[PDB]
Amino acid sequence: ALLSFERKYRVPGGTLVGGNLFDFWVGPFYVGFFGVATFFFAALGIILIAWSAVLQGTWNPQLISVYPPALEYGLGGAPLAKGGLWQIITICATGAFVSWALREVEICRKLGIGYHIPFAFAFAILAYLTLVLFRPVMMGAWGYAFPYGIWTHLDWVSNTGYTYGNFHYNPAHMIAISFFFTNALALALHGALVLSAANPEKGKEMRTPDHEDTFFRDLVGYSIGTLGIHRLGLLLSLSAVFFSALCMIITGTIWFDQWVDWWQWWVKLPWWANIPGG
Amino acid sequence: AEYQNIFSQVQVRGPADLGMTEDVNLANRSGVGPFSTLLGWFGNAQLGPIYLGSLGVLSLFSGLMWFFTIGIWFWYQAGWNPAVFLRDLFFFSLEPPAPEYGLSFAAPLKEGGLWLIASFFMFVAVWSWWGRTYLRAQALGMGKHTAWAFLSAIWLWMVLGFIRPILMGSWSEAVPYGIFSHLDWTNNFSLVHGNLFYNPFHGLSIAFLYGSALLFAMHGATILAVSRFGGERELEQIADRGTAAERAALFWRWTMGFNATMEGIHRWAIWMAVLVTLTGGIGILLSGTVVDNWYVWGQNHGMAP
Amino acid sequence: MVGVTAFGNFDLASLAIYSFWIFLAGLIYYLQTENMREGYPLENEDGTPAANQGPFPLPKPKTFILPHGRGTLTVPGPESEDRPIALARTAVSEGFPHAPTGDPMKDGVGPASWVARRDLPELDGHGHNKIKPMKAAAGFHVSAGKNPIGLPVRGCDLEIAGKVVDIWVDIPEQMARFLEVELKDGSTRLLPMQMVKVQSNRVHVNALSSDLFAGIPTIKSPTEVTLLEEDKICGYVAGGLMYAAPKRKSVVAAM
Ligand code: BCL
Ligand code: BCL
Ligand code: BCL
Ligand code: BCL
Ligand SMILES: CC[C@H]1c2cc3[nH]c4c(c3C)C(=O)[C@H](C(=O)OC)c4c3nc(cc4[nH]c(cc(n2)[C@@H]1C)c(C(C)=O)c4C)[C@@H](C)[C@@H]3CCC(=O)OC/C=C(\C)CCC[C@H](C)CCC[C@H](C)CCCC(C)C
Ligand SMILES: CC[C@H]1c2cc3[nH]c4c(c3C)C(=O)[C@H](C(=O)OC)c4c3nc(cc4[nH]c(cc(n2)[C@@H]1C)c(C(C)=O)c4C)[C@@H](C)[C@@H]3CCC(=O)OC/C=C(\C)CCC[C@H](C)CCC[C@H](C)CCCC(C)C
Ligand SMILES: [Fe+3]
Repeated sequence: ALLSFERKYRVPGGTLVGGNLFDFWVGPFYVGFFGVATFFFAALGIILIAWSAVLQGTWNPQLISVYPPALEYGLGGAPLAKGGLWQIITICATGAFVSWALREVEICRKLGIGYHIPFAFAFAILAYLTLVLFRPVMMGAWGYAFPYGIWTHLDWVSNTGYTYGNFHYNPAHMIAISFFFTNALALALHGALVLSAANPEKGKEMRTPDHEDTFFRDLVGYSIGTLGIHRLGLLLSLSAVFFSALCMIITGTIWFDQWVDWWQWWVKLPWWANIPGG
Repeated sequence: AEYQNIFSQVQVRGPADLGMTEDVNLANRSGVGPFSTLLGWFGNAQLGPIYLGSLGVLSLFSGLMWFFTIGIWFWYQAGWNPAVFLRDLFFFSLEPPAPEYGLSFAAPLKEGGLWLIASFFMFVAVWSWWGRTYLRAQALGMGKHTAWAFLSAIWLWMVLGFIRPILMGSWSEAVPYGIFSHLDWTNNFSLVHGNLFYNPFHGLSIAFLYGSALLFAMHGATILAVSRFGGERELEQIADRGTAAERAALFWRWTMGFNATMEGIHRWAIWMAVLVTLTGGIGILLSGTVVDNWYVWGQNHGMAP
Repeated sequence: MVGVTAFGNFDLASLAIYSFWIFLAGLIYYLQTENMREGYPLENEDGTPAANQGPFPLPKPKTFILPHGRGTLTVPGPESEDRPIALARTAVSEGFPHAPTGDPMKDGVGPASWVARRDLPELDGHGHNKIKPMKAAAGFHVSAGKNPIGLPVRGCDLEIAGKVVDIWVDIPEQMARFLEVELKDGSTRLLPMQMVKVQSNRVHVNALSSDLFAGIPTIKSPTEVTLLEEDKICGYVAGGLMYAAPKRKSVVAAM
């Protein structure tokens, strides 16, 4: 089987593809349409990657990048060595990942489990494009996107952010921040919490959930419950990239310069402070 | 199917539960516990019980006293009254050393002196909570993974705020009390130190952040989708494993190549969240005491774009 | 100088990260693992000198002194199985799937699979049970929302799947779990809650049909459920979205 419980659950199901031909597991893994399709944009992925570095990129797969196209080439398809390889590598990227996603929809057909996990994954891809396609799209060229490098595309974040002054002064950014830290913390709490209900002291039994709700409610004043943390878990990370995607589509299209200023519509409003008393 | 995950649809009520509590109910019991309608759709309903313990109050004496010293401290640069206080708010802050100085309690109670005080009680407040998430745990049965967990969090606050800005000298450093400038800080903190982007700790910390992001999302998911066989009440499945525990197990196995247990996941969790701020403190305890410029390091070894 | 570095350029900071990094690799595979407490060891056979493969990072037993009653279950248990499982072959590779060999949902295989769970009323911190209708409760009230209980029940067919009579809510936690059904000519039958659309005048499902609602795991205990029971019925349903409609595991569209 490969596993104890494995066996029982291995039935020719899923197949969103056709009906087999590509319904088998190659080891622990599950080979399907999206299996070779993923291997598709992956192969050609690592196939191509290695190339733009083969040009006289350099050494240490840290400073070898693939800079996107140039900004006078604004929307067209550029040659190659001069940053066209981003177009070609990123087309396969999208295919590479989403297919990975669908690949999952299969897996969760014979187990006949939630459609959840996959759906969660997309909100994830969404960001990807808004940063690479969409933003660049509503702005001009496949140029207001990031290079593809380890220690390089970290220059895109500084330069672009700073562009605006103190991104920190961004509506959404700011938001996606709060959001990130919460769920950042939050898992550690349900995370550190469970182990504890299932592995107390060292000579004391294995407690009941009745204690989980009791234990926390008996902390801040509220304990939301099992399902809770798990729906919660969903939002928070989900939201992170949601309100996140939101600000970076507001800079350049919606906004000109100085992110702080934005916050000044509030500052110098007629009535000053708006609503003094008398 | 579904919709028994998010939305809920139905709602059951009645009596209210409450566990042992080795150490008294005196304080406990508390307030009525007025259920919440549309609160019970997304989560439970019951608001309360709630403790009102020993260490639980000082965090308030303190915590409160603190909040104030600030709001009272963003007076001098206010003139007073609502319009003003309602104009900025986000702008106000309570600025640390100025003539700089060092680790001297500085120039009087004035300058930077007040930072001094408010900051001191946040020490008290926050430390009094640990007493609670910690000792409060011995009364219900449960263990202190929690408390410990919350200890890495005290590290970051500790360092950047108290521990960190001293191994150097000058109190000048350290995070001011605000909403807008306390932002500013972070920004000119990296900026002084080349770029906190070449700092290995902050970076792995960012590495870790997304990892808790990756992992919480996924977790809530692999459980909301198995919740059909009650993939939740994990603690029970930790005891005697159900097909739900597996079904989930099996999914990422035939996808990534490896599966855990309805118990390791939460383990990978605590762990992820923790290593978070953890490295970020190590990375702070070291920024300014061993490196004034980080870019150098990178191109002083081999890494940089 | 730079009262930091150690040699002709060997900063204290350098090893700091090597310390962290490897010792990090530490946790992972070992401590942070423990992900082998279940589904381990793995399934091997009988042959020649040495068997062609198997693990060894495998930790130690972790005795769990259960909530109430006799509490002793070290996770690193033998486990395994070998209980009735009717899954035949298809090809020659240890990937090539295995097909049903009878009644799929009826058998105990595939997207409609139950484990071999302990036989006992889940739990309850104050000793009792959890899972229980309201015909037993006293004080519990289903507020104005959706009161089946005499409300219709259907599937893909269309109607008379049965009527209602109650709900199995979370006594110790506060929340609805199962729903009581009676096929008119079949008294007991409690579907999940996590798969049946509730509304007004209809309580549409999806998993099954009023054609399969008869032959679902039955509760031998009137007003009492045990772990084992939950999963069977629980797998039963979920398994309609593939086994039910004969052609539900197949295609949809092309490419
Ligand atoms: C000086 C520079 C600025 C700045 C400029 C920017 C800019 C510019 C950006 C951010 C962005 C972000 N910033 Mg900022 N930022 C600053 C300071 C901060 C601070 C802080 C403590 O001060 C914080 C907490 C943050 C936090 C954040 C995040 C909320 C956000 C990116 C997260 C995200 O959605 O990733 C999501 C990641 C993805 C969606 C990646 C998806 C890729 C696909 C899906 C995966 C592919 C599969 C893989 C290849 C296969 C793996 C194979 C394996 C090898 C086996 N910033 C400073 C002040 N910040 C970004 C953002 O979202 O904009 C707001 C952004 O563009
Ligand atoms: C780490 C790098 C920088 C830094 C970078 C940033 C960046 C970047 C940002 C902030 C921002 C914030 N920072 Mg900061 N920040 C630093 C250090 C600190 C320190 C500290 C240890 O001294 C503190 C206290 C804060 C605090 C804060 C928050 C006030 C604020 C965002 C709120 C939030 O989501 O918090 C945590 C919030 C939660 C976890 C949500 C739940 C917590 C609340 C209290 C619960 C509400 C429940 C409700 C009241 C019911 C209560 C009922 C009963 C009373 C129980 N920062 C350091 C110096 N900080 C953000 C901002 O824009 O704020 C305006 C922002 O963008
Ligand atoms: C929105 C803001 C920016 C952005 C801002 C940043 C910043 C800022 C940083 C990165 C870093 C990373 N970015 Mg980026 N990044 C963006 C979009 C992307 C996209 C994409 C397709 O959209 C991809 C694929 C990546 C991918 C990556 C990773 C290669 C790398 C660390 C990932 C990580 O820790 O999480 C994945 C984590 C896991 C899967 C779990 C990790 C498990 C444990 C913690 C690791 C144990 C040991 C391990 C082997 C050591 C790894 C050390 C490496 C430094 C990570 N980025 C956007 C455009 N990115 C970081 C980096 O390289 O730091 C030096 C970094 O500092
Ligand atoms: C331009 C500025 C720099 C920068 C400067 C810094 C600095 C400076 C720091 C970080 C730190 C962090 N950075 Mg940064 N960072 C940048 C860009 C990024 C990017 C990105 C993709 O570009 C990312 C992903 C990150 C990500 C991160 C996080 C991993 C980390 C968060 C620490 C923290 O909040 O501690 C959380 C600590 C706590 C929550 C302590 C708890 C406090 C107590 C318990 C709460 C009491 C308050 C009260 C009770 C709450 C009620 C409400 C109150 C009114 C507030 N940064 C840019 C390049 N970053 C921090 C870090 O880890 O340091 C190494 C840090 O110090
Ligand atoms: C909000 C949702 C959160 C989330 C969820 C999530 N991620 C997911 C899933 C889910 C539920 C999956 O099911 C899937 C999975 O299998 O998880 C185990 C996955 C996954 N999330 C991943 C990454 C990931 N998730 C991220 C974030 C998040 N994921 C969110 C926090 C990030 C971020 C923010 O940085 C990253 C990097 C993958 C590890 C994994 C599945 C991706 C994958 O394996 O892609 C398949 C592609 C190949 C195998 C080969 C493609 C090669 C390319 C052609 C080349 C690309 C080159 C690249 C541009 C280089 C970049 C520079 C670097 C070298 C430095
Ligand atoms: C990996 C470590 C993560 C972590 C873990 C963690 N934090 C912890 C814990 C744990 C395990 C606790 O046990 C403790 C807790 O109770 O959490 C539920 C805590 C906690 N983490 C908190 C916050 C917090 N954690 C954060 C981060 C993190 N916490 C990390 C991500 C952050 C940030 C900046 O990112 C914040 C903001 C607290 C809510 C809580 C308790 C610790 C604390 O902050 O100290 C107690 C504070 C007081 C007693 C101050 C009293 C409040 C004053 C009355 C404010 C004045 C009025 C107020 C401004 C108006 C609003 C009033 C409303 C509250 C009604
Ligand atoms: Fe969980």
